[PDB]
Parts: sequence; structure tokens; C-alpha cells
Amino acid sequence: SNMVKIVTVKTQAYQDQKPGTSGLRKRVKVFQSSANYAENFIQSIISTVEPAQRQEATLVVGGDGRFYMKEAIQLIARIAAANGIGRLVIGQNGILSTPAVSCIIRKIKAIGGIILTASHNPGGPNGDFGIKFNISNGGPAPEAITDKIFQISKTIEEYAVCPDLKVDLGVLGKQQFDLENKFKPFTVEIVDSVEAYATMLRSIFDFSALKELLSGPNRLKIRIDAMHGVVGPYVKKILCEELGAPANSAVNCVPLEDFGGHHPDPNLTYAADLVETMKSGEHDFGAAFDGDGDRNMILGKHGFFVNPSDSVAVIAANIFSIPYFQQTGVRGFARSMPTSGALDRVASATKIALYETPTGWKFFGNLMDASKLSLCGEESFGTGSDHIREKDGLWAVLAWLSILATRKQSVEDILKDHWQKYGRNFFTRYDYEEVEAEGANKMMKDLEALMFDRSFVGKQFSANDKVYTVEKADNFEYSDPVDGSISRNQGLRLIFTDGSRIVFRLSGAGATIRLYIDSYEKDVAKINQDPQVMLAPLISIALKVSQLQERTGRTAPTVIT
Ligand SMILES: [Mg+2]
Repeated sequence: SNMVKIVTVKTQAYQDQKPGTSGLRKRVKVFQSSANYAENFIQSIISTVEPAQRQEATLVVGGDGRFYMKEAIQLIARIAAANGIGRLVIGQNGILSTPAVSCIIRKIKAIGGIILTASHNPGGPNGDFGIKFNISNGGPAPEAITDKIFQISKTIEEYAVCPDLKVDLGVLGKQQFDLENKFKPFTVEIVDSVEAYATMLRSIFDFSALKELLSGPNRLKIRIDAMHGVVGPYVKKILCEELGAPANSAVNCVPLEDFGGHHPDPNLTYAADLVETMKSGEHDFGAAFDGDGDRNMILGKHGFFVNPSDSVAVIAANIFSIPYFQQTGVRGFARSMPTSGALDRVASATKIALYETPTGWKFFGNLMDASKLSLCGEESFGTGSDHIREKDGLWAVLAWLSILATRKQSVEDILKDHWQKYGRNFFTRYDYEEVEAEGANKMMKDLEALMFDRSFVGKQFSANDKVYTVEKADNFEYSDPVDGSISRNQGLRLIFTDGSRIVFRLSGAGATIRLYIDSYEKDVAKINQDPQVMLAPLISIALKVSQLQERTGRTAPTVIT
């Protein structure tokens, strides 16, 4: 049973297996009840690897612990073996965070990896499942490759598999499989889920300083909520065991196949338990992660919310608290276009390039590969650096802890100081979910026509007393300086002379309108007011100029962040 046979299985192609930018995601039920659905897709991935290069290739494999993960990993082993892939490196119990996969790929020079995650989407018998493909730079497979995978998947007629091959995912070390009538063996290395990632962080951060910060009587008190997802053992082994945080610091840090029956998506309501804990006033710092660990929410004492747009700005403004950046220097900053302009204030002051990209990883990855990007952020709870090629939630937490250690102030005092220094970008995102597509499309088309008129620049909007003047209005376009691609229709931007912006996007069962409001204030009498009060005038202007209520019938957003 260490010696196994290779067989060819006739199959019937499916027509909807698009790998997308974040992976193929379907209901678990779909993978289970659709004959050869997973097999087809995994074969299609492996078929993108040239036969001549398969024996010397390694794929990194692991996922976020959700229901069906281990069955999918076994299936990946069976098919990779049969196809002549020489080696898989698999996290113990199948567990690898998305940042750990990126880490390991780059460390061992793997050709890529397959990540079993659907990120922040629910899991369990009635939940979702996802299959994500990363390539040799440790980042998401780009469109040319996902296109090829899709094309193969649509006409596949057979796949190769070792049906009797079974991996013990629970035990560390090398397992070898001899394939019938194949000269070279198939090798699986089970590795500790945390070690490589922790060794990376140990080099990036000053663990001595952090241990001192987190240990003993005068310690910074923290609560870190992995939301029953993949980052749990990382918190326990790094923050608690290595850096000495009391075990109670690790909240929901046992991976559960259904993430405890909840969505592992960090925000004020999905992580309401963490927020309520922080409200007691006993802890200095709180954070929550999404299911696969590339998203993070940051909280201060009393449940003070650091919005993600501000978070990346504060990290930029204190970036040399982190040993990694002392060594590399700061190669550049970037944020997605709908993210608030807080980062740009820091970049301008420190005279570092600011790249404003369309939504999507590929734009950050390109700039990092060009040695032009050290720190990036997205308003959707995303923060990262060029240490790897995925965003990294726990990395962002250790960045914050490093800054707290050097500043010796509370989270809230650091933000107040920041706002006083740079001005404040009040920020919110309104989501209108499942709106009728016809109305939403008409809303966008009509608004863009309005904005394109010659007289629209210079138009004034009263608040009142306060007057907003349109400086620039367009449909965002981006020419990538690395791959030369031009991305068009990336969002309607109303840019005002006082540094403020309104941005409209349609999401990529009914459309989702995303409305981003970025209101800049410099006045001391304004920067510490209530955010929804300070944002109300631009929100009003946004709804009036777009006629959103009139076009969609919505009097209120579905979600406010
Ligand atoms: Mg994620």
C-alpha cells in the first residue's frame, strides 16, 4: 500500500470551472454531488505544468480547515502523483494559512501551490468550498494561467489518478509512494503548519522586544480572535508560546470545520464577541482574522475601531519600528483606489511614492516584484508587505505590536496623534446588496455621463456653509507600469478640491453597489468628531448626484463599514 497503481478515468467536463482571482468557489454540496467536479479541476491545474518539468517540481498544498478540505487534499495527492509531479509539501492536518503557503512556496522555490480555502465565506456541510492556485512567486495565478485552466477544464475527457494512494496528513516527515511502472517515486513531505511562517516572522520582527511587551505584570494585554479559522495555531504558537502572551490571549484559536457556525470575516458585527470583550476596558489591543488569514481588523482599548484605511497609514508613519523595513528601506506605498487617502498623506510628507491601484492583488504583486512596493493596504481589512505575495493578517498584528512597543502609547492615542499630524480621512463604505442589475447599471451609466460633461469639473455642492468643489471626475483607469495592461472602468470617482472623494463601484444574484466616502478634515475642532456625523454631508451629496434612491428603490445601505 506504499506501492500504488496509476489509472486513467474517463470524465465529463463541466462548463463553469473558472479559477478567478481568488480561486474557484462553489457550494460544498456541488463538489460532493457533481461526479469528478474536483478531480476535473485539479487535473486542469496540473495540466498547465509542462510534463518535462513535473518530476523536479514541488507543489505546496494546504488550506483553512473547512469541511471537505482533507478529502480535497487526498484527491490532489492522488492526481499529482499520477501526473508525474515529484513532490507535495503539505501542512500538518492539511492546515496552512494563505500567507504560510506564499511563504513556503518562495522559501523552497516551489512551482506553486494549491490552497483549499474560500477565505471569509462560510464552511461546513452546507457551506462553501474553494480551490485557489498560486504560482512560483508565491502569489495568485494571473489571468493568462487561470484562463488556460478554465479552457482545459471545459473540454477535459479524462484524468490520471492513483486511486489507492492515501496520505497520512497527521504525522510529520517524508512519505514515499512507489508508482507501478514508474522509475521515480512520488514524495509527500508533511511539515508543521506554523514553523516556516514563524521563522519568517522571527526574522521580520524583533521577537525579543515583543516578548518583553507581552510578558509579565506590566504587559500589554491583548485579545486575538482567529474566528475558528486557520490562523488559530499560528496565534497560539507564536503569540502565546514563543512571545509569552497568556493563553487567554488566543481567542477562538482552534480551527473548526464550520468555523463555529459563523462567517470567519473580521468586522465589527461578524466579530461582535471580540468587540464586546474589548468594550470591558481590560485589554489594550484586539484583532480578528478571516478564515485563511490574509485579512485583519484592529481594535484598541474600549473597542476603539482602527479602520483599515487608517491602519495602513499608521503602519507607514511608524514603519521603521519594524526591523524588516530598517533593512530594506521603504521601496514604495500603495492602496487600492477606493481605500481612503490617509496613506497618501504619509507618503507625501515622507516623500515616498504612492501607487493607487485598481481593486485586485495583481497590481500590488507587480509593483513588489519591481522592487517598488514595501507596504500596501485595502479598505476591505487587507494589509501586506513584500515579505510574501499574499496579504497577511497576523503580520499586520505584529506590525501594530512593534509600533505599540516603540511608541509606548495606547492605540487610540496613536490615532489621535496621527490625525493631528496628517489631518483625518473620515471614511466609510456603504454596500447596497442584491440590487436589481438594470437599475444599478442605469445609475452608473447616468452618473458617468453627468461627470463627463465639460461643466462638471468646478461644480459646487453646498453642505451648507461648507462648499465642496469638484476638482476631477472620471471612470478610473490604470496603466500597469510592469505588465503594460490597461484596466478600465474601475470605478466612478468624484474628487474634491479639499482632499475629499466619493467613489462608486459595481461589484464583480443581483448587483452590489459599493459607495466609498472619504472626507478629509484638518481642523482640530473636527478631527475628533463622530465619523458618521462628519461624513453625512458627502453622503448626502453622493446620494443626490447619483440618484441612487430613485434608481434602486433603496433608502439605506445593506451594510455600513
Ligand atoms: Mg482571506
